[PDB]
Amino acid sequence: KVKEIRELTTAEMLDKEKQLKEELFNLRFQLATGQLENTARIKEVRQSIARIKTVLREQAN
RNA sequence: UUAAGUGAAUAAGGGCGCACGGUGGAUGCCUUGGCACUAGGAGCCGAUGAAGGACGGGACUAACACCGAUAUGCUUUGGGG
Repeated sequence: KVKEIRELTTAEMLDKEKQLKEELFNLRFQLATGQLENTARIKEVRQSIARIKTVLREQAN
C-alpha cells in the first residue's frame, strides 16, 4: 500500500514512523500478558515501517 | 510244586529324520546419491571493507534452510492466473 505513503510529505512520514513504532511497543506488551487476539498485526506494522523507510530513501536521492 | 535253561517291555537324560516357531539381516528387485567425460559460458573477489564466521529475526521456535534492527523480508520493471 505504498500508493498512499506517496501521497504525503517527509514530515508526516516521520510522524507516522513515530506512531507505528509506538504501536509496536504496545503490541509487544499485549502479547506477553495474555491478550492480543489478532497476532497477525505485528508483521503488518513491521512491513509498513519498512515501506516508509524505503520511500524516504528513494526521494532524498 | 521243585530243579535246570532261555528271556521282552519300561528313558533321569541323549542321537537321527521330519513339522512349526524365534533371533539375524544375506539374497532378489529398486533409487533419492555418486564416477568418467562431451559441447557451450565464465576464469577472479577485496580499504566504496573480502573469503569464512559469531550472534540475532517467526503467534508457539531446540534444529536446518532464508534473511540483517527495513531481519521468514522492502521498492521497481516484465512473466503467470
